[PDB]
Amino acid sequence: LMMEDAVTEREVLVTPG
Amino acid sequence: KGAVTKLKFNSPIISTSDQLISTNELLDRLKALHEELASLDQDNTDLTGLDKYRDALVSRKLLKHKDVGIRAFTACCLSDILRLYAPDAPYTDAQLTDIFKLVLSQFEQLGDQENGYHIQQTYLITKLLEYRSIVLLADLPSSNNLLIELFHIFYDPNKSFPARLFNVIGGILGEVISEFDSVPLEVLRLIFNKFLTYNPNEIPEGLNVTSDCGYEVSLILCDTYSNRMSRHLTKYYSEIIHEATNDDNNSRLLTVVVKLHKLVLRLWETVPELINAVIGFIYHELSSENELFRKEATKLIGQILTSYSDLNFVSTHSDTFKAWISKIADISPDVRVEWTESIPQIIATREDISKELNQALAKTFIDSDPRVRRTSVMIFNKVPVTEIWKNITNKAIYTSLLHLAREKHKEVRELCINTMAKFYSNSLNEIERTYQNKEIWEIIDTIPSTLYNLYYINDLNINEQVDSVIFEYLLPFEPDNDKRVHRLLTVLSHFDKKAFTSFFAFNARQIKISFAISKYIDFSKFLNNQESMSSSQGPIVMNKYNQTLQWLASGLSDSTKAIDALETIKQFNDERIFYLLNACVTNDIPFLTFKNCYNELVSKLQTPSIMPRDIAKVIQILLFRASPIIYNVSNISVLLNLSNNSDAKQLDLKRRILDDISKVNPTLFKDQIRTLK
Repeated sequence: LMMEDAVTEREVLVTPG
Repeated sequence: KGAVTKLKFNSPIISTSDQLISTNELLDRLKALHEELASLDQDNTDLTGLDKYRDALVSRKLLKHKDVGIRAFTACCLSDILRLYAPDAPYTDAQLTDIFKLVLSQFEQLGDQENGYHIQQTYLITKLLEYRSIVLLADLPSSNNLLIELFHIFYDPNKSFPARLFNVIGGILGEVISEFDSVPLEVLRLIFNKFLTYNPNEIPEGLNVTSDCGYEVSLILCDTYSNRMSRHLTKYYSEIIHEATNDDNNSRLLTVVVKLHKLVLRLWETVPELINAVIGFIYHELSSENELFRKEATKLIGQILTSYSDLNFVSTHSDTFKAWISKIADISPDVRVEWTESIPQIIATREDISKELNQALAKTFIDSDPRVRRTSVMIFNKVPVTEIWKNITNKAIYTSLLHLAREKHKEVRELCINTMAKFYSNSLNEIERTYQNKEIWEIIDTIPSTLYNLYYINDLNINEQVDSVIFEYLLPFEPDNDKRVHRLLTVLSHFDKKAFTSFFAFNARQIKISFAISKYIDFSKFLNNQESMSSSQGPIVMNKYNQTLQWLASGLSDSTKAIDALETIKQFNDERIFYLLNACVTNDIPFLTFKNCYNELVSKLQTPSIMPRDIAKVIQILLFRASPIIYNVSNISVLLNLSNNSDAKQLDLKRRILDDISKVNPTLFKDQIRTLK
């Protein structure tokens, strides 16, 4: 199997707070 | 019977009770007799008035006489007897044996220290060859026993033959063996093992004038008498294998075949012609039932291809070389791996193929066992980048390389990444573009875009790895202000939108991470002195620092190493470090000094709960997200228009870049144009 990108172009490398 | 020449010596040689001969009279008589017989001519010579001495020189009183001189002159005489009487072969087989055991004595004494008759023994060996009377040794009932003895003598370590006779000896053994159809195994052991044991170029020294008898001899026998030795060589292999297979010792067989294989490889480097004599068994071994013999067989050919050789393998034995590139489809993985492990050295040492390889590696980079795939990419590491671009060309190789970067399997994926990135940088700082190689370059150019689309999968270990990788090879920290940007653009040149949005996203986090390491030191300096043990914000600031250090550790694979590292730094509470740290994150730092702040900071942390090596590898990857590397004094360089017109693939980047740097933070952007003004 190969892995799938699991975020959006909006929330990429996001950090809350 | 009646000739123009004739024998003139007529003195007795046999000492009886009646008429005795002292030793010294006898030695001088035999000296004369010897000297005379040498000058005779085999044809125009009497021959009849000579039977008197024909019969005399075989008396066991002369053969096994004490004085070495007597035996030595007795031999040199007898050498000429055969020569002259031949082809009639005057003596019977029994005598001939007793004679030929004496000649084996004189040879034996020839490698020893001088008995004062080394000359007489040098005469003996040379003439026995010239007149080929030597080969009379092979028409005897004991010839095998003698043949063995003859060999053991010259191949004896304890003998020191001069380097002049090596040619002669090789001749001697060369002729005598050509007379045998089946040679004893004991002999063949002697001859061939001498390739295994004596390796030249083993010790580096002044002259290597050393040299060896037995070695130089087996070269002579296999080069010159290839035609007859090749028949025997095949018997050796089969017999040896036959011997160890049926050995009670079950595990011997593998050890000897691994030895036989090493014997072969020496021969290809020296007398490659002979390989024919056993190239068969190898072919059958590649298709053996037993995966270990197949494995060893594979290894062997693998070595061969790398070796200097006056001959060329794939040409001579294309029959098997195609069976060898047929092993990339074997059942046993242990075999497939052994095939791939050899490639890097082959490519380095020959350009012969790039077709059967480019057909094979395309199947290797997609095998079902993950072991081989790791072996494949290890090429892009082990062999230099130049050779790679040259030899491998096939599209499918470069695609499958970048493809494994999104593979589930970890050990591949990691090596894959670190490989395809250390490749890209070398693939720009070295190989230039042309009208043709620009074909696969479209793939090498889309590497940095690939690497950035990995953030989107949203793993910690990967995001930590891609972070550690990008700043190592793709975008280094060196060596100048300008070439960083020159290559930075060539990196961004072939980007998709995801690459940009994530590229811009990573940088948008650089400012939010900076505001966190800055407000970390401003909160970590609270234990410098007694501000609030329980005063101003003691009950609410310790819980804003302690709850803010998690915000930076939430993005690290081992967060239980991240919140661990920075509370022992409030334990150090060493200000020197706080200043180097604060100086890297504070934005707008001349790119040069950032390097100096950053380099001392990592070297300082090496060797003072658990190891600080961890703190060094945690801060390093965390800093990569915190400090300004790309958004900095490079702006000044993208400011200066490198080009007045043209390069619409450079200016739309200059925009794209500057177009964003003014939006993420114009705290730094709108000031350089007031200075330019």
